[PDB]
This record gives sequence, structure tokens and C-alpha cells, in this order.
Amino acid sequence: VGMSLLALISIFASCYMLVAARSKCLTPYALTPGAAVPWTLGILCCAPRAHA
Amino acid sequence: AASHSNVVFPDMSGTALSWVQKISGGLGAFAIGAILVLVVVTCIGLRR
Repeated sequence: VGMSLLALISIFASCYMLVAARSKCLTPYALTPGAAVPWTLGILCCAPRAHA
Repeated sequence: AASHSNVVFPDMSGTALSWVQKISGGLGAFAIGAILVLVVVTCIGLRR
């Protein structure tokens, strides 16, 4: 149980911190009426799949 | 009577299934290449 719980903590923390990195990298583009730079979009997926 | 157990299905390395493996692998490579071509073309279409 201890090893399993530590493994779950590791995986959740890592995935959450990737999500935070995603939002921080993509945050300035949601404050301008600009393009998403498909080079960034393809590597880094976002909620807007096609719009904006 | 037989001294064996009447098992007939050949080995995967045998000539018949080796030949079938070669043919299936060729067709699968063709399908994989076509899938890659379609994926590249549709990704280029999406990126525009």
C-alpha cells in the first residue's frame, strides 16, 4: 500500500505540473487577438482545437 | 496404431507459415506506409 500510494502521488504531481507548464506557456496568447502558431499548437495541445 | 498424439498444425517458422508471414508482413507494411501518408497529408491540411 505504501509503495502504491507513493507511485500515485508521483504520477499525479507530475501530470499536474505538466498541465501547469502548459497553461503558463500558453497564457499570453489568450490575452491578444492573435494566432496560435500551429508549430506551438501541434507540440502543445490546447482546448481550442480549431477556433483561434 | 499411432505413437503420436495427432497434432498436425505446423510451426510458425515452418515453410507454409513462413510464407504466410512474409506475405502478411508485406501487406501490413503497405498499409502502414499508406496510413503515414494520409496522416502527413491531413496534418498539413489541418495546419493551414
